[PDB]
Amino acid sequence: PRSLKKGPFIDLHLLKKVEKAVESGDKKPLRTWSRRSTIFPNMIGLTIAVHNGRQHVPVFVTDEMVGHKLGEFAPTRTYRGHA
Amino acid sequence: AKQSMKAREVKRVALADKYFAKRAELKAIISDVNASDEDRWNAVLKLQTLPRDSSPSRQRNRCRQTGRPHGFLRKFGLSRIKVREAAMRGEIPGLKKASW
Amino acid sequence: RIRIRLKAFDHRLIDQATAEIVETAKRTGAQVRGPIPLPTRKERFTVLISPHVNKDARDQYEIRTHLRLVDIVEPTEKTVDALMRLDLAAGVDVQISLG
Amino acid sequence: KKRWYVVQAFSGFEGRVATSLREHIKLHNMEDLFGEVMVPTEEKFFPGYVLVQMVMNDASWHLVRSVPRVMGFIGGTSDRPAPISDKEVDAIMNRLQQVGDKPRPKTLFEPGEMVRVNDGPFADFNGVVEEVDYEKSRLKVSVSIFGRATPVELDFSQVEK
Amino acid sequence: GQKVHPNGIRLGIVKPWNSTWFANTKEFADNLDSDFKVRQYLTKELAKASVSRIVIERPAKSIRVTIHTARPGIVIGKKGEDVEKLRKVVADIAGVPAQINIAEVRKPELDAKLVADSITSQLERRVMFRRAMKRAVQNAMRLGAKGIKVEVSGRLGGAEIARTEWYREGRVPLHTLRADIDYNTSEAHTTYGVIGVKVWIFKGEILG
RNA sequence: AGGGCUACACACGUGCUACAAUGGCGCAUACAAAGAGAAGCGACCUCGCGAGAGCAAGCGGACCUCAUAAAGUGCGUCGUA
RNA sequence: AGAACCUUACCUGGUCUUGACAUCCACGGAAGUUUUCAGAGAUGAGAAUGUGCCUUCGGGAACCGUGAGACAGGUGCUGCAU
Repeated sequence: PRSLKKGPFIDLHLLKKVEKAVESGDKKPLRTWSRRSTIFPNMIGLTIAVHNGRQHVPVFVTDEMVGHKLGEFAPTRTYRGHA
Repeated sequence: AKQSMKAREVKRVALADKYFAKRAELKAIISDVNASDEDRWNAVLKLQTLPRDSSPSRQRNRCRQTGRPHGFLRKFGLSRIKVREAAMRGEIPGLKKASW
Repeated sequence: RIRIRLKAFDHRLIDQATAEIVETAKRTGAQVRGPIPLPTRKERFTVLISPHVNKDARDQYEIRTHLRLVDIVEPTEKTVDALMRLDLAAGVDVQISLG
Repeated sequence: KKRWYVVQAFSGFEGRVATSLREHIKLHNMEDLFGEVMVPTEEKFFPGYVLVQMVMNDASWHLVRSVPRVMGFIGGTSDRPAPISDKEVDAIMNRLQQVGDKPRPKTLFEPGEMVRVNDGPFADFNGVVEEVDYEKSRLKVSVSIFGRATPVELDFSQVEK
Repeated sequence: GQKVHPNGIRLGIVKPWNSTWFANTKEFADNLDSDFKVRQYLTKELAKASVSRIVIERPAKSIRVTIHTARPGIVIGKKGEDVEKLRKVVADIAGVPAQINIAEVRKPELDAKLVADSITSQLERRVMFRRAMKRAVQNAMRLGAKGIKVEVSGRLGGAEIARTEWYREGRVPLHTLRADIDYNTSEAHTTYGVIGVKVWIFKGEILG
């Protein structure tokens, strides 16, 4: 993980978007590519459609998701089974 | 390698040359334990803002004649293949086949 | 004292240079220390000689950088200045250092 | 409002003139008529003129000229002597007595490209120094030798700014 | 790729280097690059002039070029007119003061590189490769080569199936290190493709 | 710009580390060679259990730094799990 | 003789089309230097400085800008043309 002294990582644009959403009080999904962005307390409640390489997959943020990153909840590979 | 790749490399180099003083300063600021948190944050953000090609860890050492990324040597600035040729021709001073 | 560090790839050339330097020193000044041979740097290189693939196929080159340490114990007015005129063989990096 | 004025002292006793001036102020307690006192003295520019933040009454004028080793003000006339500017003295303020050279962990003489070597073979010689190894106490002064510009590892004490 | 390069194996003994300078790890690559540039330029320029060997030698932040050529007259042109011109461009290429010297090559039939070049030229102007090869060999022999070999390879007579053919005359010892074996190569960019020409010229053995 | 070349029912190639007592662990202690180093190698000292951090000399280097060689040797311990 | 980015040649989107890389004219501007908002970024829009080597003044060489084409570019195929 990232160093504690450096703080958490979130993409600036993403953060801005989140802030805007908060200000509004809207619940329309924000399509995002920043899979590397950490989830924040203020992001709780928002749906945020994270890119998985191919498509944006909706992620309703929860109290448990905070420390994690957005890419953790948007699996890229699509394996069903060998038979 | 392609011409395009070479061009890109050159551009990267140029960028590095340009932005060195600022980038270095930013890095220093980020490091400096005896400094404000907000300032540090700003520095971190500032760095992000700067172009990516400005980083020296972006540019790949290619052969100065052919632009071949792999098999490179630093002393000569040439890929192995070209280096050998040079050696054979007498074009690299002092260099001869070694046995021991 | 003037320490002089001769560096070159060709050993014969270096030797020639050293002798010349000594000569230059000895006529003008007095008590030249002497041409002391330091260790040679044998900077080796391995490379794959195939264009594509054959890894056991290799050429191992090297560059033998030779060192000659000449020292001058008494720098006079005539001697030190003389260096400028006496031209030595090419491909010999000299490095004079007073004190 | 206190404006600046120029005082001439015996050049060389300038720090002692500045100290005696501050002491005459705190003797004759016209403390509301003097702001500062710039009197430099290197181990020194300007080593001859003392800048004084002041106002102009004839009492304070007699005070500054009754300070010992002071010739007088420098102005258009001696009736009403002349102020100059704040920027003029401003430059001096920065290097009034600040740690200039001397106590340095490396550079003992300004590098740039103007130095002379004498504590060695280079008898009465000078050269241009591009790079320098202060950490290891070394100089790359390129003295005109062998019809070119070959440098020579010299000692800081061996060379002279 | 069986054989060792004949020049390359002998650089320590009987053959000398072309680029002849010292430099530390800092400036070495740059120097090499410069050499490559200048040489390239020279080749481009003095193609019509028969040029064998460019020898670069840089002491004291100043580049000394030495052009070995069969006909100096075409490289020099009028009294220091062409040489001078060359010099400034060389300097520019380097970024230092330039000095061009021009060595006159006695017996261009015995210089291997020159011969190769000639052969290539012949090939380009659509002669019988074999006849050219013969000429090359014969001439050298006449001139007093202890031996000569020449080899040409690929698309010979515009044939679909490429092959190599080679003519030797006299003795050309390659395993013998003390043998002065002037080796060099060239490439004929013909209508059917490239035709590579190698030539070995054995001047004689050195005793030391 | 982001992702992939790092995927994973499986098969093969080349290696490393093991399965221990000719060994493991602990404490002490001896003997190399050959190399690299300036957008570099970085002592000493201070702090950190440690990776390292801070300060910062010496050094384009038979000088300074990387840099304590390890197996070994002595003493202790574990006792075939 | 070293794939996090780069490398990279592949995929997904977002973009460009004489072009990232050269040469050539035409003619608009000294190059460049600093900074601003939007954008994932590529890019798409702003504020400050300069006019150097020479002219019976139809202008020039470096370095940006635009359009025309001549061309550039290709790690595209054939190693069974070399």
